[PDB]
Amino acid sequence: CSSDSRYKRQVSGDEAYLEAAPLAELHAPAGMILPVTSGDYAIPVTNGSGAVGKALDIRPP
Amino acid sequence: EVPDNPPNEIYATAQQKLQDGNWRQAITQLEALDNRYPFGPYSQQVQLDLIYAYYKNADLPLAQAAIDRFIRLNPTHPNIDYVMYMRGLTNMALDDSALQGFFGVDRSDRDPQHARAAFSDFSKLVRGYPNSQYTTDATKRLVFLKDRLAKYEYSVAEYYTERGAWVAVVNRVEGMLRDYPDTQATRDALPLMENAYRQMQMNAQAEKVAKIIAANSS
Amino acid sequence: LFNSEEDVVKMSPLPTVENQFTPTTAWSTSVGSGIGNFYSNLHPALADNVVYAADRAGLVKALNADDGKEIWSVSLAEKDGWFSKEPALLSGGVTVSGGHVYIGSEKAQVYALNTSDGTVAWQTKVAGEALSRPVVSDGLVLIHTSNGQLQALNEADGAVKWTVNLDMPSLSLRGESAPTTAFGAAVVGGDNGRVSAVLMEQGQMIWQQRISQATGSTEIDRLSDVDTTPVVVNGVVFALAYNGNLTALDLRSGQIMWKRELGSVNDFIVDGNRIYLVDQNDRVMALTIDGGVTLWTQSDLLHRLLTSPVLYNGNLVVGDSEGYLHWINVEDGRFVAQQKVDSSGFQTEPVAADGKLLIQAKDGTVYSITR
Amino acid sequence: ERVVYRPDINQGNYLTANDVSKIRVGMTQQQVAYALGTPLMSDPFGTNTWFYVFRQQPGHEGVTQQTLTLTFNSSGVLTNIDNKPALSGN
Amino acid sequence: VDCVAAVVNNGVVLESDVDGLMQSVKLNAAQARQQLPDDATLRHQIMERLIMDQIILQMGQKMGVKISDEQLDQAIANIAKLNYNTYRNQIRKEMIISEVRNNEVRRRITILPQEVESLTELNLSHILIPLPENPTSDQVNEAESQARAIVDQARNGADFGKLAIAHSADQQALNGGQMGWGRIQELPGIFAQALSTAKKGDIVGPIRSGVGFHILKVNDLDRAYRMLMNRKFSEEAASWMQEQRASAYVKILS
Amino acid sequence: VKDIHFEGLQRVAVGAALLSMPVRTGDTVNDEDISNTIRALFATGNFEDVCVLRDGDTLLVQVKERPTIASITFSGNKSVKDDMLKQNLEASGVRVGESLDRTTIADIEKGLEDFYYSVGKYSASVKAVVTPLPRNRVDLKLVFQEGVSAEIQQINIVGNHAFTTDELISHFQLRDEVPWWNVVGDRKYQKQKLAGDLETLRSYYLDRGYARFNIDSTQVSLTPDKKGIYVTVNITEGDQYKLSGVEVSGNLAGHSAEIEQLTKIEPGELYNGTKVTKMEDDIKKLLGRYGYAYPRVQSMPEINDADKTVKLRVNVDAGNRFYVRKIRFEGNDTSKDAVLRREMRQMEGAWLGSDLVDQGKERLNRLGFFETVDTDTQRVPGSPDQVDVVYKVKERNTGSFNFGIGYGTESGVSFQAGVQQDNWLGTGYAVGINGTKNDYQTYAELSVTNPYFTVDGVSLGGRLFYNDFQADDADLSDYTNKSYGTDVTLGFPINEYNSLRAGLGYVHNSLSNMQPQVAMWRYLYSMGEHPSTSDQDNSFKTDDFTFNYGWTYNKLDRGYFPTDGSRVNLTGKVTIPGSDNEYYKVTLDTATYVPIDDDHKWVVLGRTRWGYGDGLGGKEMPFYENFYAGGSSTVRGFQSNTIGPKAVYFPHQASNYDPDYDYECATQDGAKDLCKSDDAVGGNAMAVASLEFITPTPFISDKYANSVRTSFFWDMGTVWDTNWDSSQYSGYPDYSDPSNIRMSAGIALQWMSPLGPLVFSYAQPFKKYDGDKAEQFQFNIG
Repeated sequence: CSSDSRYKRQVSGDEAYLEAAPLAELHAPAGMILPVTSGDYAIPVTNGSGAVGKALDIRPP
Repeated sequence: EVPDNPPNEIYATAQQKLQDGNWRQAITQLEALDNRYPFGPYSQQVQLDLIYAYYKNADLPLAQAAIDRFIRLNPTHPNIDYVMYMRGLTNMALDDSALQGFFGVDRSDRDPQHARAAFSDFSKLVRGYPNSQYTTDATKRLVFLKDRLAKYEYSVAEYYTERGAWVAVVNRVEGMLRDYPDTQATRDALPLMENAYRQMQMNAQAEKVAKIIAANSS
Repeated sequence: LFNSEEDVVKMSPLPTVENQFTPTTAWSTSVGSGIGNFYSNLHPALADNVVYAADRAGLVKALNADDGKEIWSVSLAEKDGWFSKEPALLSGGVTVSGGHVYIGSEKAQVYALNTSDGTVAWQTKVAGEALSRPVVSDGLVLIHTSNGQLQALNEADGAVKWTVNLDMPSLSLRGESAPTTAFGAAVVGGDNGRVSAVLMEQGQMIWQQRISQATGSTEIDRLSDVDTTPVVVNGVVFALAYNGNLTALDLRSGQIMWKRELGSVNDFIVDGNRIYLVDQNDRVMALTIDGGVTLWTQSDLLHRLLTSPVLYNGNLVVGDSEGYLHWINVEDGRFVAQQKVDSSGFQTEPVAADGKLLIQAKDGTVYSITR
Repeated sequence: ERVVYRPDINQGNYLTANDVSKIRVGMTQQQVAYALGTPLMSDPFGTNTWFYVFRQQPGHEGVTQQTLTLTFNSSGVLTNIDNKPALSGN
Repeated sequence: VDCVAAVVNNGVVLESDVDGLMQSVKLNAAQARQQLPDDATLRHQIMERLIMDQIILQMGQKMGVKISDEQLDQAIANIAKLNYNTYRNQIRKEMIISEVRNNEVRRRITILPQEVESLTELNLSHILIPLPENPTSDQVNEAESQARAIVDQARNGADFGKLAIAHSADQQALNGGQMGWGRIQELPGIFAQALSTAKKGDIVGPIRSGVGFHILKVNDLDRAYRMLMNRKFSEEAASWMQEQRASAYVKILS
Repeated sequence: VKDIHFEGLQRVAVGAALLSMPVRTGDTVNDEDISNTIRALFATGNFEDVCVLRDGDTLLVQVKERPTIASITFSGNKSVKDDMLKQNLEASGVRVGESLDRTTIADIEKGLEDFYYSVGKYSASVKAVVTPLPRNRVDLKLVFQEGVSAEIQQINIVGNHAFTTDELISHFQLRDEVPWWNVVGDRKYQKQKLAGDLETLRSYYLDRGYARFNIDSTQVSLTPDKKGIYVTVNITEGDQYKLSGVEVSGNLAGHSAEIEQLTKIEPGELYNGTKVTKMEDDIKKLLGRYGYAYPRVQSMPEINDADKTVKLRVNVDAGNRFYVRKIRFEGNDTSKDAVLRREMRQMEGAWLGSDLVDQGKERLNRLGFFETVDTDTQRVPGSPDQVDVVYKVKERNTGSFNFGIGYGTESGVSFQAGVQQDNWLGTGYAVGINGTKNDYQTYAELSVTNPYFTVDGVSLGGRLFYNDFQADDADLSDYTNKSYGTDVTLGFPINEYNSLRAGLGYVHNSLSNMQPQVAMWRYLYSMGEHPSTSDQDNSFKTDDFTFNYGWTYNKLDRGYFPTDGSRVNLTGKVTIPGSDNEYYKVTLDTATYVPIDDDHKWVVLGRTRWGYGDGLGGKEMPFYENFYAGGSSTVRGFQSNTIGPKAVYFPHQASNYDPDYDYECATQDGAKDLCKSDDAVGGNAMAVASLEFITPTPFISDKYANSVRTSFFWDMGTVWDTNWDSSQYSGYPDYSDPSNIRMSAGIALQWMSPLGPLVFSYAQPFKKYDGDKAEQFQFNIG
C-alpha cells in the first residue's frame, strides 16, 4: 500500500535531493581562460515560491 | 471482472477506490474504462489518472509508455507541464533500488542512462513552462542530477588514474571541465588532471592547471 | 501424422442417389502402383483396340480391350543414372499415335516407345520438366514444359526443332497446358494469362492476347494463369482462366467477341452449340457458344474436387476425388445416376475415344465403365 | 613482488618516424591532421596547441614515451614544431 | 408516417413513393384499358420495383453524374404529345437510371464490325420467373412447377396482364410485360428456335435460362449492327440485373 | 413547428441531430420536405430504422441508433495472436467504441480471411456473431475455422550429372518428407526460407570447384486445391575448375608478408567457395588487430577455360587507424562501473585493437554475473578517426539462498540456513554466511573475499568457521567434536587464465567421548596416547598451524552454464612444524566442455575429481579430514557420505549403556564380537568421474534456453584408505582396493530459481556393494 495513510499525495519517501551543494563557478585566473562550455547541462535562473518536497502534491488536476 | 456499466458509476467507484488507497482496484477499473470507451469525455482524465496510478504502484515501465503516448497525442493539452513533471520524476525514480540505499552505499557510479533522461525532461519542462507550479522542485532535481553525473565522471577518472592511463583521465577531466565547470566534483577532480599532466613530464601544461587550482584554493 | 494437427474442413455431402441406371465395371484390372497425393496429368490412352497406362514409378502397361487381359509391361526406371535404379517420376500425359507412345517425366526427359513390344524408341532431354500431355501434329510433338519453354520434338528421331519462351509469373498455378493445332498453327495458353498462337513450321509467334482479370482484392494468391487447353472450332479459339474470362476469339489474329466472369482449371468440352465445363468450387455449367449466355448451372456439388467432365451417350460423366462417378443429363442439369466404382479417388481426365469409358484412380487401378 | 601479471598499457597516438618526418614547418590544420590523425589531447586553457603522445609500457620492462608538440597561430598555420624521443626526465 | 419500408446499402425505399407509383400505374392502366389483380400482389411488386430501382441507383448516383434539366423539359414536352415538381422528379429519376443502366450494359459488351458477321416484326409479352445465381436448393424445381402452372392458366384464357404482374421480374411487369416491336433477328438466341415454331394467338412453353424460365406469348405478327446490338443489350442487361440484385444487402421492415 | 419530440436518442446529441434534418423549428412542412429529411438522416450514415409518426401535436420522430461495439471476441484463433487481429480490424475501422455496420460485416469477414493468406491457411472460414446487449450495444464474436496449412509435396532439382537429388535435399530446410520416427518440424512453406535454402544449394555446388555454376530460375507452384506446394529449381552445374594462384594487392599498409602467408595456398587443389570468404574474413581480422578497424576487401576470380583454371585477385584497402575516445557501459543498474571497467584489455585514448575488445567481452562473460554481454563499435559523428565502444549488459540474479531442515524418520531438527552472494550490492565482493544453531550441534561459517585488493587483481580472502558437532542432549557418551578455524588466503594471477594462491590457517580441534572405531584407534596409536578399548572416556586436542596453496586455470566462454572451455582447480594444504599433526592433502578438480554444433547447444561435459592425503612422517593423516563421495554433487544416485570404507565397532561395557533397548551399536549385552557396521568413515584417497550429455530443453521455447539445462549423466566413483592392514583381520573385507568403481546413470535438470540454482536429479545405480546406501531421487540448491 503506497498510500499508507499519509503518502497519498506526495513523491517517494527519499528526499536526499533537497540537500545539495550549491553550484559555484571557477574564477578565471590571469594569463589564461577556462575552456568554453558546451551548453548541454545548464540550469536557468527562475523565480522561487514553488512548493518543494512533500509540500508539493502529485495527483491529477 | 468489471461490469458493463455506463462511465458514470464506474468512474465514481474508481475514484473512490483510489481515494481509499487501494491501487490495484483503481488500476483495473481505469484500464477497463480506457479499453471500453476510448473516445468519451473522461479519456483525458482517465489517462491523467492512469499515469498517477502507475507511478504510485511502482509500474514505471508501463507509466513511461503511457506518458509518451499522452504527450504525443495531445501536444497542446492545457496541463502538459504535469505530465512532463511525471515523466521526469519517473525517469529519476527508476534510478533507485530502495535496497542499496538501506545500507547507505552511494548509487552514484552506476549506469547513468536514466539520470540523463530525467535531466533532459526536467530541463525541457523548465524551458517550456517557466510559470508552472513545479518549477522550483524541477530546478532542485536538475541540480541534484548534475551533481550525480559529475560524481560518476569523477569516479571513472579516479579509476583511470589508479590504473595508470593518463591520457584517458586527462580527456575525462577535460570533458568534466568543459561540461560541468561548477560542481564540487570538478573542483575535487582537478588534482587528478594535475597529476596526469605531471606524469608525462609536460610541466609547462601542468603549470596552467596549478594556476587554476591556486586561483580557486580559497 | 499432420492429419491430427489440422482442423476439419467443410465439404458438401453427396446428393440423393436416385439411380435410374447402375453401370458396372467391364474389367477392374490394375496398372503399376498409385501416383499418390501428387497432382499430375497421367491419364490412360486408348487406341487400336488396346489401352496404355502408366504409374508414378515408371512402369508402363499395355492392356487388351473388351477384357482385362495384360498385353505387355515394361519398366522405364532410369537404369543409366547415378544409382541405376532411380524412379523416373513419370508425369507427362500418356499420348499415343501410330505405333508410337509418348510419355513425359518430371526430370526433363521425354520418352517415346514402340507399341506391341515396349522397346524404348528414343528419349530426349528438354528445357525444363515436362508437365503437359504431348500433342502430335504435322510430324512434330509439341510439349509445354513448366518453364514457359514450349518445345517441338521431331517425331522421326527426337530432336529440338525450335523453342518459344512464354512468360512465367512468380507463384504460378500448375502449368499443364496442352496446345491445340489448327490449320498449321498452334495455340497455347501460358502461365502468365496470355493465349498465344505460333506458326508451327517456322517457330514464330503469330499473335498473343491477354485473357485475365484485374488485381482483384489482394495481390497475394489471386492467380491469373490459363492452363486449360484452348479448343478450336469454326475458326474460333475458346480459352478459360483461373479467376476467369471464358474468351472466344478469332483464329486469324482477331480480337475477342465476348467474355464471362467464369474461371476453371479443368478441361471444358464443346458439343454442338453448347459448352460444358466445371470450374473452381466444382460447379457444372452448360452455356451457349453464341454469346456466353448461361443455359444452366448445377451447383449442388461444391468443393468435391471434381475432374474434367466427359461426354458419354449424350450425357456428362464427372469423376470425383472421393471415388464417385456422377451422371448429369444433357439438359436441365438434373442428376441421373451415381456410382461408387472405387474409393481410391479420381484426379485425371476420363477418356471416351470409343464407346468405352476409362478412369484411372490416383492411388489405385484403372477402371472401365459400361452404360 | 614483481611476479604478478599486468596487461601492457597503451595510451599514445602511435607516432612513427616517417610520419613525423613528413611534417614541415608552415602547414595548415587540415593537411597535418590528414597526415597524422586527430590528436587525442590538446590544451583547453590558453591557445591552440596539439599534443601527440606515444606512451607504451609492456609488462614491467620500462616505459617508453615519445612526445610531439605542435604550436599553431590564429589562422591555423603551424608556427612551431617540437619533438622529444624519450623521457628527458630520467 | 414515412416509415422506411426497406434498407439497401445506404439509401432506403420510403412509403410515399410506393403509394405514388401505385396510383400512377393504376391510373395509366385505367386509361390504357387494363384491370388489376389482388392489391397485395400489386403492392409487393411495386415494393420490389422500388428496391431494384434504389439498388441500381446507388451504383450511378454516388458516381457518374446527373442529367441537365433543360433537355429533360424538352423531352417531357415532346413526349406529352398532379404536382409538377413531383412528376418532374420521377421523370428525372427515370432518365438518370436509364442512362446509368445503358452505360453499365454498354461497358460489358464488345461489338466487332458486322462485316465479319455479314448480315418479321412481332408484338409479344415477356413473362420472366426470377432465379438465384445458384438455384442449387432446387429453386428451378418449384420455379418450374410455377412456370408450367402459368402456362396452363394462360391456356385457360386468363388475362395476360394478371399473370404478368403475378410473378414477373422484368421492368415492364407493370405494363403486362410488353416489349414493343421486335424482329426475329432482334431476339435472344434462346428464343429463335421458339419463334420459329411460334404462331400468333398461341403460347410458347418455358425456356431454360440462367436468368429464369422465360415465357413468350405472341400477340401481334448498317441495320444488322443495331439488330444484333438490341438482343445483346437485352440479354446482358437481364444478366446484369440478376447479378446486381444478388450482390447487395437488402433488409425488409414490416 | 412548435416542438420536436425524439424517442430513441441515447448516444446522439440533440443539437447535432436537429442540425441533421433540413427542416427545423418554425418551418412549413409537407410530404416532400419530410421525405427529403428522412433521406438526409440516412445520408449521414448514423441511423438504421428512423420513422416519423402521425402526431397532431407538432412533430414526433422515432430514431433507432446503430449499436456500439462493446467488445470483440476471437474464439477459434488457434494459431494467430489476438493483438494483430485487433490491429487488422482497426485497419478497416471496426475498433471498439464505434457504431457497428451490418453492411460491412461480410467485408470484415473477407478481410480476416485475406490475412490468413499470409500464414498459409487458404480454406479458412470466419463467422460473425452479434450478441445484443442492453443500452443499445453489441458483443462481436469472430468464430475462426482455419482449414489447412500449405504442405510441401516434393522439391525437385532438374538438370545434374554429378550429385543426386536426395543429397542436395538433405541439406535444405524445407523437408519434403519427415521421418515417421523423428518429428522436429512440419512441412510448412515460408517465403523467407527459400532464399536461404537456395543460397545453401549455391554454396554446395560452389565450394566443390564449380566456378561457372549459377541458378537459372526457380518456381513455387501451388496445386489447384490450395493445400499442396511444389518447388522446382533449375541449375547449370557447369564444369570442374581448379584454383591456380593468388595475386593479392592494394594498400597493404606495410603488412604484405603475413597477409601473403595467410592467403598462401599450394597450386593444384581445386577451387573453393568457403575458402575465399574465410580468407577474406581472416585478412579483415588481421588488419583490424593492428588498428585498421574499417578496411575494404574484395575478391574477384578470373576464369580461363583453356585449362579450366581460376586466378583469384584480392583487393585490400586499409583505412585510417581508429582510436577509442571513450568506452561506456549500459545496463549495469546494480554492478558499479569499477567492477565492469577493471576487467578490460582495451583502454581509452589508444589505437583500437579488434582482439582486445573481444578479450574484454569474453572476460565479462567469464566473470559470471552477467546474463548477456554484447559489444558495439559506433563511429563518432564528426570525426573520421575516433570510434566509441559500448557494452550492452543485462544483469542476472547472482547469489543463492540455502534452506531446509530434514526430519526424516523422526530425526532431530537442524535449522540450517545459508546465504551466498558472489556480489555484495555490486561492490564485487564475495560474502557467504551459513550454518545452524541446534541443541546438539552448532555450525557458523563466514567467508569474505575481495578479488581485486590491488589493481592487478590479487584476491584477499578470509574464512572463519566454528563447528561444535556435539550430538549431545544430556548424556556424555556422544562424540563431542568442537573445532574453530580461521584461514586467510592471498592470490595473484600469473600470465593469463592462471592464478596462484598461498595462505595461512589455524584450526583448533578437540574430541571427547568418541565411539570405538578401528581407524580412530589407528590414528590415536599413530600419536600413541594409548587409549583403552573397554571404556568410553577419551580426550583429544590438537592445534593445526597449516599452510594452503592452490592453482587455478579457467578458460571457458561463460562463468555459469558453460558451453566451451576447460577449468582446473588444484588445492592443497600442508602442515608445518609447531602443530600436533603432520600431513599433506591435495585435491584436483577438472571440468571440460566440448560443443557439437556451431550454435553451441548440444554439449559434452567431462568432470573429474581426485584427492589424496597422507601423513608427512611418523604421524598419519587424521580421520576427521578424510574424503567423501556420493551425495548430490559428486556421485548422483547415492546418499551423502556413503562411498568408502565402513567403521568397525569395538564391543565393550562403556560403548553403550543399552538403556530401554536403545544404544545397540556395540553394547556388551547386544553384541560380543567385533562387527562391520554401515557407518561410512572417509578414506584418504578419492577418485570420481562423470560424463554428461547436455541437450536443449524439450519443454520450453527459445526465449529461456539459457535458464534451464537438461543432461543425461553417467557417474563413476571410488574412495579407499591407504594405511590399511589386510592380514590383521582374518576375514574382514579389505577397504584398500581401488577397484569397486560404483557407477550410476540418469537424468538431471538445473534451473535458476529466485533463490539459487535448484537441481533435480533421477539416478539409478548400476553397481552396488555391501553398505552402499542408494537414493534415486535427489534435490538440492547449491
